[PDB]
Amino acid sequence: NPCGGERYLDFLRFAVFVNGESVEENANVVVRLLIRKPECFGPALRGEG
Amino acid sequence: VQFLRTDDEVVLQCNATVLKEQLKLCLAAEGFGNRLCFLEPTSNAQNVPPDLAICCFVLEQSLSVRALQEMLANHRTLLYGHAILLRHAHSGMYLSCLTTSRSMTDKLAFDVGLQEDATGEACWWTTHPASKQRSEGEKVRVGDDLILVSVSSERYLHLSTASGELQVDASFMQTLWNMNPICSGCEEGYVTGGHVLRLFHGHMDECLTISPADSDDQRR
Amino acid sequence: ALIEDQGLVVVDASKAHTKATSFCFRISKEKLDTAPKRDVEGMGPPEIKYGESLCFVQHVASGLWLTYAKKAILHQEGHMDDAL
Repeated sequence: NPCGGERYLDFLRFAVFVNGESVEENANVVVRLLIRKPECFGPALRGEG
Repeated sequence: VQFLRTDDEVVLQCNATVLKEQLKLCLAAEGFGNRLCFLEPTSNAQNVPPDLAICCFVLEQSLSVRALQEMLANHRTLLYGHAILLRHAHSGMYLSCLTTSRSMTDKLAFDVGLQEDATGEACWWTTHPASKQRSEGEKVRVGDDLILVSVSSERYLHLSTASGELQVDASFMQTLWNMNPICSGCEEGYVTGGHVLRLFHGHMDECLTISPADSDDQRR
Repeated sequence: ALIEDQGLVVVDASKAHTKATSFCFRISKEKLDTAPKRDVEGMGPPEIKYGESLCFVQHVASGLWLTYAKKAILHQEGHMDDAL
């Protein structure tokens, strides 16, 4: 479902970036949460073909 | 004996399923001439004995995270959430996470091997409990299941079967490991299993041997 | 291990099934074996000392005893000296 995940991605983008600078804690948490569920990346970044 | 302790000989084990059959595998390595670790089957011990000589590891040290960090910035019982160091019994090297990666299906995976020096942070591993029945600071008991995390690469020990062969690596998928001790402090001057020794006949004037290498009896 | 054709030999780990390569230590030859003790979840008590405890070896599947005929052999009966 490509038209759905864009809203959650933009909410996360708002959560991570503030006033032109990044907040380290939120960025680290988001990256660590994302890497453990690879299916969030869509078919392109799948390792299995 | 119920609680694990340092300076004890222990074996790292795991369980898997193939063709509806359950297999128990032990982590092993050679050291001299080969650094990469692999898996030795142990389910069929009643017919084909396994090679336990290269599977034994020794718990060298256990420390807290803050103490380890401060030290790098320069018979205790072990707790959950502590960092431990393991030494190979035979080669004397230390288990560690390598920078090379032989994998082709996982891009973030790393290989695990042996290291000749205890220097660096790559040799330390942190332990975590399997479920909520155990506390963060609780003591570790025999028969439990643990999760191991590298303090340098921040990855779990993963069992890989993508290529059809059962392999070990470091990745972001967790797997349960059973820490089974095999030996502790024994009494001095008393014989124990798993040792190397000589058998003497009579007044030490004879011993039990086989033919030399070039003998025509096929050395049997 | 013990094989029917050749007798007492040494074989690779591939062919070494449990029956042929099972051996045990005993202190008396004539004494009849009792019920084996259950395996304990611990080190247990020490019994055999290095270089002081003379022992005999028996093949649990046949009960034969090792001796010298200097080639080593397995015999139904013992001999004058078989301690190690």
